[PDB]
Amino acid sequence: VRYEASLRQLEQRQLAKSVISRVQSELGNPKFQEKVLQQSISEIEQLLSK
Amino acid sequence: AKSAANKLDWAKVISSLRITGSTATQLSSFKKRNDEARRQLLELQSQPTEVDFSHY
Amino acid sequence: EVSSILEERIKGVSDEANLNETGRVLAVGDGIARVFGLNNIQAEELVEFSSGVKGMALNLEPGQVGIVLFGSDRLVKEGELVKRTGNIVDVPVGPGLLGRVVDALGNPIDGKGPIDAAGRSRAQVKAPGILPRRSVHEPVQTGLKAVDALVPIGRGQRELIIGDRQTGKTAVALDTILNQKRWNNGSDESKKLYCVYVAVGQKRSTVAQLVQTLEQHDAMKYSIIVAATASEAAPLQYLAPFTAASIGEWFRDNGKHALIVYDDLSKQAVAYRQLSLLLRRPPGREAYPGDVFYLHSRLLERAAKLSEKEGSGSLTALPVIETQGGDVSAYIPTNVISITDGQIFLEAELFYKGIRPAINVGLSVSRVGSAAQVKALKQVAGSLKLFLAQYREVAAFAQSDLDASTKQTLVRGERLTQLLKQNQYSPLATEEQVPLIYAGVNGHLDGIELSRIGEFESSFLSYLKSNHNELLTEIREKGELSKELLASLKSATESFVAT
Amino acid sequence: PITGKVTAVIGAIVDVHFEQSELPAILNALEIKTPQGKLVLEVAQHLGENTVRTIAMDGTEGLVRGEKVLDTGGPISVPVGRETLGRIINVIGEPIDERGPIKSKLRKPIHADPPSFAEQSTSAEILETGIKVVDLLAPYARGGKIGLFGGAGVGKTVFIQELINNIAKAHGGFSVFTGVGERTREGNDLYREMKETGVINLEGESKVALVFGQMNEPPGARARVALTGLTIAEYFRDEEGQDVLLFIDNIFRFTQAGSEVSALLGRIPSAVGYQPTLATDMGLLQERITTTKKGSVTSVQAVYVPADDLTDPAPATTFAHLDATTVLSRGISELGIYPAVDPLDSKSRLLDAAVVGQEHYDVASKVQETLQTYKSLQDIIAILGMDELSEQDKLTVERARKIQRFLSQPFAVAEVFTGIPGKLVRLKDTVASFKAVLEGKYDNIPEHAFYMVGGIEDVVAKAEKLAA
Amino acid sequence: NVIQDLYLRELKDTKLAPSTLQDAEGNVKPWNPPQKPNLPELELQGPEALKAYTEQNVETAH
Repeated sequence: VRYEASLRQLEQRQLAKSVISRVQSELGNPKFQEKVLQQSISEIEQLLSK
Repeated sequence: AKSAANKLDWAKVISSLRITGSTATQLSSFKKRNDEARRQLLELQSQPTEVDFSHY
Repeated sequence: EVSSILEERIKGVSDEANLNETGRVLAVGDGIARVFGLNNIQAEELVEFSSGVKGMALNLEPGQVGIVLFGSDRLVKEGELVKRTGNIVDVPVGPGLLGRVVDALGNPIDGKGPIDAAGRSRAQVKAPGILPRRSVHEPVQTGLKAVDALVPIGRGQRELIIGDRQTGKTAVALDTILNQKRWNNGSDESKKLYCVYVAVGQKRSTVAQLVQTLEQHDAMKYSIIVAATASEAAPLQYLAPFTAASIGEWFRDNGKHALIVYDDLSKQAVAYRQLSLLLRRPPGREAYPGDVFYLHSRLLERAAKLSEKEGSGSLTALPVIETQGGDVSAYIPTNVISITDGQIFLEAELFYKGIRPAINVGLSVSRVGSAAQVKALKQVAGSLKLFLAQYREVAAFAQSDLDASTKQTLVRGERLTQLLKQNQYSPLATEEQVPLIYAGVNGHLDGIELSRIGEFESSFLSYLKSNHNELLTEIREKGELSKELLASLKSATESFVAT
Repeated sequence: PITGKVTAVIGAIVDVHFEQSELPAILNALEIKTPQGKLVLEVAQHLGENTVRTIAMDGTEGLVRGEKVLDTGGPISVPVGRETLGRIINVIGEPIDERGPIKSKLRKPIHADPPSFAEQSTSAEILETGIKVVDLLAPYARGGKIGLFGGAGVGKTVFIQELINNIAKAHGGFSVFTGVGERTREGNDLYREMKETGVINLEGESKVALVFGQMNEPPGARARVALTGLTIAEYFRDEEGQDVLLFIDNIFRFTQAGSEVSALLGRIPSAVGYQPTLATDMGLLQERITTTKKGSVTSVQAVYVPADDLTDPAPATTFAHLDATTVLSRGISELGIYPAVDPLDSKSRLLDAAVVGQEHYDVASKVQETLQTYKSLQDIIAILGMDELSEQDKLTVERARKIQRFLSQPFAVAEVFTGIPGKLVRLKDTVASFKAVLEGKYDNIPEHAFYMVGGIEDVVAKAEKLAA
Repeated sequence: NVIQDLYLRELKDTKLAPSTLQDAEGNVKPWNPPQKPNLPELELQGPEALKAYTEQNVETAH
């Protein structure tokens, strides 16, 4: 049981490092550019909602 | 049962007072009391005899 | 599995931020930050930094606002944008905090899910008015001989527990929680207490052992633990008693009787000292802050027994003071003593010399604690406190020609001292205490030589139950002795004493 | 390139001004290139105006204000691994063993957060030590802080060495002797002794890793030696799954060093001159000693009383963290007893009926009661005469002086030093031994034939040899 | 947005870690079999006992 719980924690840190790897991929892509456009239009909507 | 045994144990102590050369008979009865209490403490100490599987 | 929990979390981040106020940090460090902007800030608000740490604005100055960091400096960086939480420092309060270890922010450190909490309520609040107070009359039973009658405690009552460092100070309080296991496993809501154990300035390991102890004694289900370990940031520790007391007030304001044990306020003093010095405010007396009296008084006076009109609740308070060098003269101890009504000073010499717990009766007093008492244990125990402070005097000059009058008193006193002794983590029924005290007061423990007094006590209790548990059942319901009970006790005590 | 020019050097407090939008963070590591190689300064404030305030870990002499600084970021990262076993490394994590660069796979930041509430283990198990005396009168336990008292020359070093030997047999764990402002004369000796007793052996086995503090090194570097040691230990505990035992030298000098750093950082000195940040500094240090689910560090710390004041805040704060106190005395050593442990002054948190086992507790309580009565009985027995002993009293005298001798056991490390091969006696057998002595089974054999005997088994042998 | 990028990526790309029973075995205490019936053997046996007790029964009880 103890190792089973340990394995859940170990999996959590492994998949955490996979998330970091995904971050490095995201900031590379010109999704970085296209999502800035997404932020831009969203900010327009927010600021117009004020 | 065990209470009969212990009545005879302590009865034999006050009888053994009255018999010299039988001064280590009472130590054997004391030993019998000892191990009786030891096994009784074993039996009371006892684990459940089955694997847990409703939490395990 | 783990994937589903991750998915729940990613789904659990939603909606883009809508903010319209911020400040930007100037200089930061020393656990104080100086922020530029936030001109619309409320005073003593909670602000959230971009580092994710939160702090309470203390000094609103014309050009800067000085946040106090409830957290670690490493997290924060200069020139970060601090956005106002928008709420004065409040902590979740509600029923579902019951049986949960929490840190002072209210983050469950037992991590038994997110806390189920009715509300949140501001950390600082003014104590109930004069008119909202009804004088105490319902006792809390401690199951410890002397505590439960020589130094009796009420409900809503504020009475100090003071004494030597790590004399297992904590244990006295634990025993109270344990004694009230059958009260709190009771169905009478009036008899239900809900106890909060505030652990301040304590090792996280030690607290975990306490938690495990409590959960071994299955007491957790009626109790909350607030934890503010030594590692946790010094301002957070400062805010820790206040926050705990808010939780207590929610119970109190359900009109339900409760208790809160603040172990140890001495560590709150050191914490406030750190904060004050880091706020560069001049050291107060004994180098402890000048507002240290105010700190304690605002905390302490929140404990109350609400008036019948305005509920009926209580929040009993016992605050645990770690006396440095065991000398009660000292600014922090005396300041507390003046606030509290009654003290439970403990004497180390006696503690070492096997009175567990060793309740010094020279420096233990109880004032309005004796207005909540079981009448039976008032009748039997009458003036015994005086007698054993005559024993104290007698043995003062015993160490000489001893008059027969003094010698008789000494003989009684010594025998009584044996009677006082308790065995830690063994709480005693109130009913059971009544015959034992009768015996000693009526001097029947002359009849048992001092060495065998302990044997007598246990045997006497076994005798009492076997001979007539009718008496104890009567004291269980009546709670006040009658002539019949008094005679029955004279008869029963003489009978057992003989054998 | 995060670089900045030195804009003050008032004391060892060096303020570095960085070019905009490249601002450090608190607890970052800055390295100033110098003909002293580098000086590693650790950022301990942000003073604004794109300037910081740092503390130094190496002397600030000859700095020219405006020197280029390089920001390495985060807390100083010291190499860790089994590669670092038996290497003396200074605070910056560089060889002072002079055996040159230590190739260790990972390096890790010196500041690290204490384990969570959840990660604290819910029970403290008695760590065994071959010394019966230790296992009787103050049982050590996982995550424990055991505060040494007594003076060096009683065999402090030998006691510590013995523990290392014991730990190797007992667990096969590791140790790290961390010396806070260690006297360099003593440091030479320790290295030589440790080499000699082979707990460090060149290509041989190396258990204990050495971090030696130096009083000539700045107060800041005195503060950081402890944290460096703590990290090494945590790598062992968490990432090598091994129990560790971490010695600390004076924690008086831990406090003393901290007090200076506060004053340098400019803060109102708190009572008895001690730092305002006193509590927090001990709190971080002594909450990374815990019993994790991977391992447990255990720490034996040395408390050098400040002018015998036990009222002083620095001792008080220490005692709060401490779990056990081992009170070595020279009086005991003068009664020929090695262990030097004073039996009626040593106490541990763990030593309760349930905690250390009922049998062990009862045995211990009796042996303690016996010794306690023996000393007191001897007060007026010696004066009045030994003939004034009651049958009851001389039973106690007989038992006690035999127990007192039975306590004496050689140390494996001190096999050479006493001349007698050590006796590493297990916990189970310690209890067994005292039970027999309590039952008077043993104590019919001479007092000197319990001198320097190991366990119960050993004094069977000595009885035979005594006769022979 | 970023939520979507993270969500998609995390879920889709998700790693599988080792979870072999063999690896698990190393990290746990291994199953022990039954403790074996053994034999309960009781004292007082042989004609050693018989001669001994007949002989022992001669000490007059005074």
